[PDB]
Amino acid sequence: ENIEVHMLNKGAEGAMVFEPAYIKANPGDTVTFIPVDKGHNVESIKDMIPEGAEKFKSKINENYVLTVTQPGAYLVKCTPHYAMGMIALIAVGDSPANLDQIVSAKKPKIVQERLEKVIASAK
Ligand SMILES: [Cu+2]
Repeated sequence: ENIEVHMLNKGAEGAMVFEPAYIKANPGDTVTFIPVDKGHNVESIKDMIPEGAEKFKSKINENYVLTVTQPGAYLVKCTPHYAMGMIALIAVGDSPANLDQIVSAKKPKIVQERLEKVIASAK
């Protein structure tokens, strides 16, 4: 199954966002990131993807198609806008084993704020 995500300068949660910022997927699915506005990309964050998963980084402004294989939670960022809160959480399979670890991990305050919103209301 494919899930489309838009990379925008401004959206419902404020500036620099992925929409949706919570993606539910199964092994084998793809996530397509579309640069609706210029200046964005997607990058996996170190130690915030599951054991066994490969790290990934797209180029700025390219349409990028991610195939997800390993179950667990993945926190991805937009490289230039991580400090401004531009992240998304991909949850592959049920009860992702590493989710609490990702919620507790060191990250910028605005990122933590948006992450907690997406898990609460966006779940
Ligand atoms: Cu960005």
